[PDB]
Amino acid sequence: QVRQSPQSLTVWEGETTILNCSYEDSTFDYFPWYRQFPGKSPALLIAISLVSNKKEDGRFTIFFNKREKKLSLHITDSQPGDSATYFCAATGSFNKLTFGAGTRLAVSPY
Amino acid sequence: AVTQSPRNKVAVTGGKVTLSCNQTNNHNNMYWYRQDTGHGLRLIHYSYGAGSTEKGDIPDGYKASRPSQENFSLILELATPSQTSVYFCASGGQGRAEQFFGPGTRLTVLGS
Repeated sequence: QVRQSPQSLTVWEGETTILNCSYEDSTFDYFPWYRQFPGKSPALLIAISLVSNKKEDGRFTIFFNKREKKLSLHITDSQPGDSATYFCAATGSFNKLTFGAGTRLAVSPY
Repeated sequence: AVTQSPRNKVAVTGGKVTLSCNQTNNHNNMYWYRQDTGHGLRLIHYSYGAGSTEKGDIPDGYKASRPSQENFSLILELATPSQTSVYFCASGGQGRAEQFFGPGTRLTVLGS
């Protein structure tokens, strides 16, 4: 199982968006995040393996903590258009993901 | 490039109904989720190869058939307003667990 604390969020075209995730199965390695755009299908977007403890790709960054199995993806300059549902997935099986419940975010602009 | 033939499907309770998938670009194993605002993605079966079918996290209430790579159908004999969400099909085939989701198929089980 997987849990995402954030659930439903709104931010000012600016600030940092932090979506939290968590899991328990110590069998789990490698955790990718998917982002669903309103009315469209989910697509991957910044994944990490317990091997390291951080990963960046633009403003998108994942911070991972070993036991106390917490994980959290940070969107910088949270811009409108980044508003999607953002799903946290975890695994350890060579393609096949056990999905979390996702945290829908929306960035109010102006 | 995954394809979910019909985007809008409807059915009366207790009535067989199938959902088909197709995937240009051979990605050995496919899947079968259901979007339900409360719990995300949630998988219900999936196959490794052409002739295989394995239960998922939400098996039972459904049935899956992998007639041959490319196409993968999820069957619902005896519908139920309980299975009235969005069915998403997805493929993949490498480590990293990169799955490719189709566009989606909305199912509304009339009944009650």
